[PDB]
Amino acid sequence: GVDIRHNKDRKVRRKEPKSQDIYLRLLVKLYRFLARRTNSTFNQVVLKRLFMSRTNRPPLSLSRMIRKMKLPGRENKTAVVVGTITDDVRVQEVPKLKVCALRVTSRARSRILRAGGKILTFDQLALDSPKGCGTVLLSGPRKGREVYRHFGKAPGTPHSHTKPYVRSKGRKFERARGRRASRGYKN
Amino acid sequence: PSRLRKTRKLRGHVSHGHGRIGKHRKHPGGRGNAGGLHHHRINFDKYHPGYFGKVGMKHYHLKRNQSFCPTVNLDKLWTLVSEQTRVNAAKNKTGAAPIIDVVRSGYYKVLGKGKLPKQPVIVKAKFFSRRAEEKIKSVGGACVLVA
Amino acid sequence: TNTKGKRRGTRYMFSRPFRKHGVVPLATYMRIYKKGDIVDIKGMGTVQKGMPHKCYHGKTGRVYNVTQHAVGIVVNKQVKGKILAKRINVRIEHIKHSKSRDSFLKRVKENDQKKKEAKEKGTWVQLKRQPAPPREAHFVRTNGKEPELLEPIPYEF
Amino acid sequence: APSRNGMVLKPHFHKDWQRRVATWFNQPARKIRRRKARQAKARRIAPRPASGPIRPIVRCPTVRYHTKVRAGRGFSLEELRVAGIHKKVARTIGISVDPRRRN
RNA sequence: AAUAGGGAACGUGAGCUGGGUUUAGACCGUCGUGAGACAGGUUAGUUUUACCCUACUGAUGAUGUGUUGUUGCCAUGGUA
RNA sequence: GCAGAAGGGCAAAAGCUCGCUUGAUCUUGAUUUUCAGUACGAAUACAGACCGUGAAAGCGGGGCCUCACGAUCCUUCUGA
RNA sequence: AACGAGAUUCCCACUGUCCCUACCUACUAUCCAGCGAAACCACAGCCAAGGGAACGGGCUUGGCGGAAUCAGCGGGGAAAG
RNA sequence: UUUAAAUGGGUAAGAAGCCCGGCUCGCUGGCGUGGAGCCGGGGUGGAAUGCGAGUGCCUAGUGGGCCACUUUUGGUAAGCAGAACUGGCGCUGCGGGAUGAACCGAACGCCGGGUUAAGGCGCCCGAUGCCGACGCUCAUCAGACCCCAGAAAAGGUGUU
RNA sequence: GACCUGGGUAUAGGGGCGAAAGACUAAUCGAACCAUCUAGUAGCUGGUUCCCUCCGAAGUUUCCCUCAGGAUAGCUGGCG
RNA sequence: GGCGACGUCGGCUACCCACCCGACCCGUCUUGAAACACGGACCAAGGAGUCUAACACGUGCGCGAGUCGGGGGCUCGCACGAAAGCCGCCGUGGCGCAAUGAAGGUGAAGGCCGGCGCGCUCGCCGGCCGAGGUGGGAUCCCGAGGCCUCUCCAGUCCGCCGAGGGGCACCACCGGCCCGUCUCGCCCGCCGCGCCGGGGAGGUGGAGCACGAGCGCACGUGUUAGGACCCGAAAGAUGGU
Ligand SMILES: O=C(c1ccc(-n2nnc3cccnc32)cc1)N(c1ncccc1Cl)[C@@H]1CCCNC1
Ligand SMILES: [Mg+2]
Ligand SMILES: [Mg+2]
Ligand SMILES: [Mg+2]
Ligand SMILES: [Mg+2]
Ligand SMILES: [Mg+2]
Repeated sequence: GVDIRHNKDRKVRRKEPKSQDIYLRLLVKLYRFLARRTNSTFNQVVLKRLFMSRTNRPPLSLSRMIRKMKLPGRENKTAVVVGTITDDVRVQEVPKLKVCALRVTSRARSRILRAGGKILTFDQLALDSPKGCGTVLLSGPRKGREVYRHFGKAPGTPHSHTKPYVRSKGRKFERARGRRASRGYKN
Repeated sequence: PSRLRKTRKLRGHVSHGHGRIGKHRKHPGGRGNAGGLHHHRINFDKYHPGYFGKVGMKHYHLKRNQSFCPTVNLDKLWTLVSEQTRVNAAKNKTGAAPIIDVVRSGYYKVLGKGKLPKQPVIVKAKFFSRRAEEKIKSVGGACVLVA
Repeated sequence: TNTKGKRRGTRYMFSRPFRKHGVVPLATYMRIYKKGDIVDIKGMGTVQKGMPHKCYHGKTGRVYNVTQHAVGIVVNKQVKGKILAKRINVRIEHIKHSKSRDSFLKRVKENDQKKKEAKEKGTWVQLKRQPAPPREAHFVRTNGKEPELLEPIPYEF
Repeated sequence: APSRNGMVLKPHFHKDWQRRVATWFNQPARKIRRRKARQAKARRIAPRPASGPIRPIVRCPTVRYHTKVRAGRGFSLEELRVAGIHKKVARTIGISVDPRRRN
């Protein structure tokens, strides 16, 4: 015997996607080639984001993308996102930025290609910049889901803010004791 | 898929995934929401605070058509018309503002939401908020009310 | 079973020690507690108005809040399998300044300035402290005399 | 019976519901039974129009729907009175009549 | 001569017996509004099976002696 | 001695006598104790009113401290 | 009083209840010819002591241990129901 | 209870730290006072040892426990009832304790060679079949190895 | 002889009938039998079907007409 | 390097037999079972975590501020076709895109610049814009200097680069906005001057906002309701013999 450990020796990350999409399976073969061979840390983040789930690749709208490319320095770079590009209705005009994503939606690649920008995939990204030089790899708001407002301490602990699972919103649905100091108590 | 599930993998093992001691029977805690104040109390607070009691006024026979008003706030307001309108609106002839009526788009009240663009409008809604109509009166627009 | 009362097991520890009873010394109140002052808690027994509990007596926290007659202190409490940053209002008689960082505050003051003495003089003073090393090969001297022969005494009751 | 953070639920299965069960297995069979009841009703009648008489312009009630226009029941004798056709002549002209309707 | 003291599932119910306690009937006393209660008294009340294995008791026999008979010897066990 | 069970505390006092008083009022949160780190109860430090006392600093939002109490549903009264 | 297949105590007569058992008969049992079940059954079936779920057939250390059976037997199998 | 340990409990052992310059405040108020906050600038090697951490969701089983050091409560005591700390058994085989849940070593993939731990080495039964050392002891009930499984007061001109 | 019996007849289930024992009512009676509601309920017993690999417990907290059971926290695994 | 022919050579299994060592009978509840605890004579076949609804989270797919025909409708009379295909002035509707209050109801954009009213603890006009600020922050950008067969002159490249910069998601913090209530307050408005509307500043309550992530389908785990993993009462009711 050697020690008394309560094993965590099997790390619990993803070494491949659980998808059987044969076009993502060739991006994996392309980028895990480029991960272990080009000696860059851009291509290791992009390789591990392709392994991620549909939840861990949240969508990215058009006005977080052009808002994080109005910044100083970003004037000629490419916005790489491992995940889909949607478009805000909120935004009015679009600049001529150059994007690179898995799966741009149809109205998003019409308003990008009206302004004169260019849409890319991860095949012609590697032919353009193998090291990933001059790239702003952007992410989506992964705690933007409806699921995270149900996550927290407990909905009936002090201050809590935790949104109980009620089946329907309204009066006479979880609003009486524990929620006002008259009827019982208040957390 | 009966193939892909836990009971094929758990066949051969005696208590079938439920324990020698606890020995899963039928209904050890009661059926349904039994004992919600008594022995399941700590579950019903800490996860459903508010579950017991009267809280308001009773309204017999409500009709979900009298209270019907959908809302659009001002960012979703220029998508009610074409994009061919607003590009035609601002190209320097006169103060010709387009209509945007939310009632033939299925909305009744116009709420406020920042970044209404620099063009003037005339917006025909049934109701307005005061934040909404003073964004409109600050882009040179007008606020006409309809029944 | 065990009477979960406030001020329960303090027959001795919420008492004035011995022959230090009576009314309190007044420099207890002329102490200056700012935010981030590290203070420790020793609840007295004469003032009843703000004694903390029997769980903080002998512990040490840090001032986050100052009011007219009391001080908010954020302490750590060992509850069963986790420790909890807890914040208690304690009146000013029950605390004092912790001198536990005051022997650190000298050797940041006379360490920063002795660092810049090696920049004007040119050396490698090695200002980090070391533990007690094993003893140096010294040299003892039995000059004149000869060592004393001692032997174990017999047993008598 | 309840557990961690979940939904408090009321399944209405406290009543003997397996006798009163309704399966829609005859539902393709009844879609081709009422197509054949439309086809053998179209060819049976005439060159008279299929799907019956002319319905009026009618506006819906109740604030939520009062901005739309719906097909109605008949033609509200006053409208038959102004147009000049008789109330008992009209339903063999192909015109639906609802006498209880108000203008 | 002496009427010492104890054990073996308080030895021993497919060995017996059933007097006692200890089902159902019943009487009396006390207690209870009552139904009923009482190591309180009394009376009447089904005691099943061995043909199995071992132990034991007897009854043949088995191994070896080439076969079989006769006359014996004593290891061991019991023991008055 | 401090109402009382104990322990802690207390001397131009927290005791004893006297003089005025109602802060034992109105209101929002935070915190501690029990603890799941939920509730009631008890408690602490404030903050905002309106007050009392004192020459004033101050002290006071019940009892020198540790105990002395109670959800939903329903009833009842009060409030704009 | 009379009456109890009622409960009890003593007495006379009477007797195998007993001292204390013995013998005889019939029917079985027993053996043979024919005919033939069931209960029960983890595997099985020699002990002592030890330890052990504190009372073993098996385990531990000892004693030891020859086929196959018959008539009985009621110690045990904490026997069966 | 004046005094008062050993073991123990908290905190601290730097960059979120230190110093300087200025400015906001309706707080505080003899005062360019006090205190908070904000901005900007200057100097990183600050006990020993070991180590990759941080974070969220979903979640089964469990909710009869038992034993031994040491510490202790009730009891005459108990293989008794009830706590504290740690380790075990339960969930765990193996070597030794003849035997065994918990003792002593030691924890386990399937083998070959080497070495050991606890424990042993007359013969069962591997190993003293050493020319082992020094004494003590005779029993007509000798003695013989943690837990552990048998004995006290008293007594002996028995021997040392 | 308040005698014994045949056949006919009447009484039917919370009812019958009883010189009374909770007796009898089709081998069933301190509430028959038959079919159904009904696969009635069970915090309680017994059972719960292939292999290998990897990780690996708990018998404690608080509340409950709670003490053979649950809810809760802890311990666990899987996904990241 | 060497040895051996028609009975020998090699080989092992669900073959048998022997020996030495080890080894109590399984399942089962239990702190503890070889138990003097219970079930099991033997063999064969049957035999126990299902399905529907709801919800939760994880994962896979399609579209994406939207998504979804499930209910209808259309298409010669076609086995397979109870399929598939299409509609879109069939999207009604569902869920999502907005919250809050018992309700009447109300309902989420700020900062700077330049000036002015007692620049009065308050504010006003116009422009510029536009989801604020702090501390961390993968990646990326810049980068003095550094690295090559003779020296001064020039080119691409690559590796090393102290330092500096813009900072993703996310965490902590500060500010802001919307609704309910509280306190303190002054001002403005007119399909009509009121027991009228609107505004302010501070504090608290909310399942909010702060450049959207949802919907549909499928699978897995979990919980529940149903006979609900299988078997099991003593009962209760209705109708009859
Ligand atoms: O016949 C029997 C009889 C005897 C034993 C059983 N048993 N016992 N355990 C048994 C296990 C399985 C089967 N039967 C079993 C059954 C009945 N009688 C009897 N004896 C005593 C009490 C009760 C009765 Cl009824 C009659 C009564 C009249 C006089 N003659 C005897
Ligand atoms: Mg269970
Ligand atoms: Mg399970
Ligand atoms: Mg030890
Ligand atoms: Mg067993
Ligand atoms: Mg009934």
